[PDB]
Amino acid sequence: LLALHRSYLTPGDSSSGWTAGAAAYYVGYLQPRTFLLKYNENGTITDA
Amino acid sequence: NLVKNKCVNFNFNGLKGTGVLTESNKKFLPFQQFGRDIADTTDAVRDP
Amino acid sequence: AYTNSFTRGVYYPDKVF
Amino acid sequence: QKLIANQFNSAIGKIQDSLSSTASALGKLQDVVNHNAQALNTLVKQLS
Repeated sequence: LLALHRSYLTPGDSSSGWTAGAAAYYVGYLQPRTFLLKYNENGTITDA
Repeated sequence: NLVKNKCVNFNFNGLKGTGVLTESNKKFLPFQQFGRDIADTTDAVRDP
Repeated sequence: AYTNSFTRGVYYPDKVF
Repeated sequence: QKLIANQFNSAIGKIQDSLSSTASALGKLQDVVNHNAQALNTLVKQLS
């Protein structure tokens, strides 16, 4: 879901949207795989 | 409840086990429940 | 607009330190 | 006497130096240890 500042809500919307600053967003899929993890002497994840 | 240098059973939502309790060098992340040593042996517990 | 996804999304499965 | 003694001296000194520098020259004592450790680890994992 998205929203904008000083944005009007109506039953119908145009395709222009609302003027704001630049951004980005990524979508990726998660499927059953298998990983090997390394934990250092302090106990934190370092390499996958 | 909390004892040291005398080995007792511990029961936390299950997790019943034998053990002597000692001060530890472990640094839990706050969301973790416990930790294990080599070959999956219960090494430490944080009291809920 | 296609980019190869690098080492992102790795998570603790069992939260055991 | 003297020349063979000195040749011994140099050869033995160099061989210990190399063995110390060689980090995999102790292969199969380590290998016995590896066999034992992994076998014990298995004997653990069948309990799982």
